[PDB]
Amino acid sequence: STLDEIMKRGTLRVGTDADYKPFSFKDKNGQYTGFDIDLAKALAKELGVKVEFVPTTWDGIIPALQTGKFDIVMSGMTITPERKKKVDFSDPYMTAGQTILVKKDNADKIKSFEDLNKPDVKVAVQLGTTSEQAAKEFLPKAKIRTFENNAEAFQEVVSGRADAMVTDSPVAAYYAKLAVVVVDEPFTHEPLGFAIRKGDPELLNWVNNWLKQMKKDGTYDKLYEKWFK
Repeated sequence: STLDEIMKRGTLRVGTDADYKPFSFKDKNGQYTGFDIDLAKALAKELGVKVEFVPTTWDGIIPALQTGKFDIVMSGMTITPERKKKVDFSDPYMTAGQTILVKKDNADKIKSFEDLNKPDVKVAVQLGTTSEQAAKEFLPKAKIRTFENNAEAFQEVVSGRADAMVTDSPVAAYYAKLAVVVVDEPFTHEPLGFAIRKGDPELLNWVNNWLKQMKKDGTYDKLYEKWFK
């Protein structure tokens, strides 16, 4: 099993996309930081081993997992049917739903999605994300502005070039640092789990028991309230 390989090697090689705030990213000087990062350190403390983050492209992070470049994937990965065909997921540690970020000035007169389905409304999204899809299917009449990252869209909604922005709930919760304000959309959400290789119940159940215990003692709630307010 990979578990024995880890406890023998003495290090937990964690594969991640070091550019997916606030789950995993770089700091002022090369080091790693994020929710999944602290979680990775916690699991590495559970194993009793050191931590080694292996930065990999989001596109080729699953084949890298399957080729044994690292033992586990922790990068806010969404559990999808297409991915469960390739890799096994652990039990959900985070729930990412669709959330709109707006200015505090517009805290009133805004109920839900349909309140922004006007053609004079300007919303911003990150290109290629599910937030873009949600902004398409639920806000078609409004102008859609796509950007490289969520920070640029956030700048656009803060400055005034955008009435709102559409992003994931953890991201929107993170950017609340407070000036703007958060509105959640009621429909459905997405599960987030860690990813390991096929045919390894030992590591899987270890991860699940460790997560269960971290939710049982309350450490997970501490780490959750730390990052997502």
